[PDB]
Amino acid sequence: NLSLFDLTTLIHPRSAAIAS
Amino acid sequence: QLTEEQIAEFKEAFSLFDKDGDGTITTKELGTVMRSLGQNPTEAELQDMINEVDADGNGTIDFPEFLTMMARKMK
Ligand SMILES: [Ca+2]
Ligand SMILES: [Ca+2]
Repeated sequence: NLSLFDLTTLIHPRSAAIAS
Repeated sequence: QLTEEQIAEFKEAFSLFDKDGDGTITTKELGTVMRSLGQNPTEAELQDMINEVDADGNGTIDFPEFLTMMARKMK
């Protein structure tokens, strides 16, 4: 149920913050 | 509005998945990352995750596909 994007936000939160 | 700083961050994230550095993320590399997070995916679940972003249908994720996905989430 987790997507590749979801896993990216877990392992690279800076990439996460940029997306949000 | 994708900046060079953002592309650098996304490339770094990509490299965290691309364990062997060959430029593609495989289901094996995805599984290694998931299990290190305490997850327990099947191969079919991993292939499902790849398929959602595998723009060219070759079964692995390259950096252009990864960047395209991150750029879409930005919009
Ligand atoms: Ca690889
Ligand atoms: Ca591909």
